[PDB]
Amino acid sequence: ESADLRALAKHLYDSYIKSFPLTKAKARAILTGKTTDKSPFVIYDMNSLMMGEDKIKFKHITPLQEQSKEVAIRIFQGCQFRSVEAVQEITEYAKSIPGFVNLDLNDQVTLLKYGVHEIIYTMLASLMNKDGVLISEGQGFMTREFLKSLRKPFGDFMEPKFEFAVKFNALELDDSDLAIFIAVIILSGDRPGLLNVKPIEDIQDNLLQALELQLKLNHPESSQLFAKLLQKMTDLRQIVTEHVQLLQVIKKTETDMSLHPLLQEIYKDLY
Amino acid sequence: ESADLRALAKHLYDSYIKSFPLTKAKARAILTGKTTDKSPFVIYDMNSLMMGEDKIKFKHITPLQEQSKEVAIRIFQGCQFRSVEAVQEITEYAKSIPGFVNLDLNDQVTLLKYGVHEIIYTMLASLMNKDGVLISEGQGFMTREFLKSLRKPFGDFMEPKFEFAVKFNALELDDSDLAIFIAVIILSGDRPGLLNVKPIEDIQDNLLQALELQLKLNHPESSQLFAKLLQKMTDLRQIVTEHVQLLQVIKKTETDMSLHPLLQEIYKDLY
Ligand SMILES: O=S(=O)(Nc1cc(-c2cccs2)nn1-c1ccc(F)cc1)c1cccc(F)c1
Repeated sequence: ESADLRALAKHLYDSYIKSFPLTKAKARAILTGKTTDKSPFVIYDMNSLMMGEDKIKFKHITPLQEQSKEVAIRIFQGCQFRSVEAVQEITEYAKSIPGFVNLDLNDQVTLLKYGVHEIIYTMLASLMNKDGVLISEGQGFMTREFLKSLRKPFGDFMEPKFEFAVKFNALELDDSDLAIFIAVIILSGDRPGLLNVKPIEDIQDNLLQALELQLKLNHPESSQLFAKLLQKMTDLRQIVTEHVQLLQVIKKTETDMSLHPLLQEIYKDLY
Repeated sequence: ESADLRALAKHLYDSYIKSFPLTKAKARAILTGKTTDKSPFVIYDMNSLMMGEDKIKFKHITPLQEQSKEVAIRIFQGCQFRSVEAVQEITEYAKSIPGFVNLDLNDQVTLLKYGVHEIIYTMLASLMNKDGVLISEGQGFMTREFLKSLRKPFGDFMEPKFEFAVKFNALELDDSDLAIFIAVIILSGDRPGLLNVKPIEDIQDNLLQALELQLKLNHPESSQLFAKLLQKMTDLRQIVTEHVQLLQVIKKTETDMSLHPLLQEIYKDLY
């Protein structure tokens, strides 16, 4: 029935609202110009990053990293820091997808281990336009041009994310669309090392129906939006592997030692 | 509110199950006999020790050298290596404590630096009785009388931990209880060198509330269990200073030792 599916959508949308403070609708308002006053600090070069570093830390010692370092490395350390933060919120949201917490604990951990990245890059798209990305819970805004100009390995780092966001943001999805999408990702029965594949696919199967009904109702004028959205999941799988490859060059060719015990061991045997 | 507090307990218990392979329930299964996979090998003297290592026929050891040193020192190498894994386990668990990864980064490190030893002893109690301790994932069992008999410096290393364990275990706490108690330890605002005390105390306070309710509901006949458990926090703190004092003696009585890089940071200027 339709009402069951719609009830599952409403249910997901409210968890997602509990789990993620900066939503797409809020982020989009900020990126445009809703009630222009609390404007984010715009970082567009090195000087304005240093000037900004002391306006998201000059308050009271809470940045995404301290100093005594090269700027291209510090930006990258701040991003790994935020990712660990975002893994916690994704885990919290997962627990509220019906059926998830009744899976075998190891399969829970595996699902999260490979889902988290695709979700991070999906949701990061809500903070981006073609020119930059909202940072620090929407406090800052770092321009795509500035990220591009960092040195050889750090420059080409966030570009692929921006290439994705633009094509994905053109689907015009909202938070209620994304909440299901995100849940269809977590319950991917094709992750390596999964013990019980059948029950996961039973869940995804019921989320797919929910997604499909959601898109058909919320976006009737968009022929085959469901299909296009499932195809975007190849693009995500792609950006993850390509990010994974770039990440396995950073720890390989660099001088900075300071990586999070969580990601560095969760990146282990990962595509 | 009592629902969030129960939600926090199940949350922490799951992260506990996920981070620590040898739980209290399992350890007490191996100690009890209520298991289905051979009783552990008892080590009580030099010959049973010899054999317990020489038990390499269908039973393995963890990646490093073999009999490289003296007996007393080879146990010392054994525990050291296990510490490093405990630390990694504890770190993994820490990142899942609501509000921990949002903390200033230096603060995070400080909390882990001082909290780890306390958690290592609390959880080492789970594998103890008055007679000895499970070693190497509970495949082995080394007697307290054995550990007492070692050469001067080394024979006083685990005796303090034993005395604590017998009283702690009398509290009859379970894994669901330990999970919140451990979180309370890590989020301590009196660790030297912290930069944002208040946000740490706020979390502890909420964890304190959680633990109280967990104890009331899980041990309703146990009068003042909460107080009795917080009191054990001073016993633990004494174990650590004691342990760190024994390290000093090892610098004077031993030749080349030198600790694992990770452990050496955690001990650095530690009281
Ligand atoms: O915290 S410990 O008590 N540490 C410890 C005990 C011992 C020895 C016992 C008997 C002879 S030596 N050594 N260590 C130890 C741990 C870490 C270090 F960096 C140095 C010593 C311990 C004991 C058993 C298992 C553990 F995981 C930790």
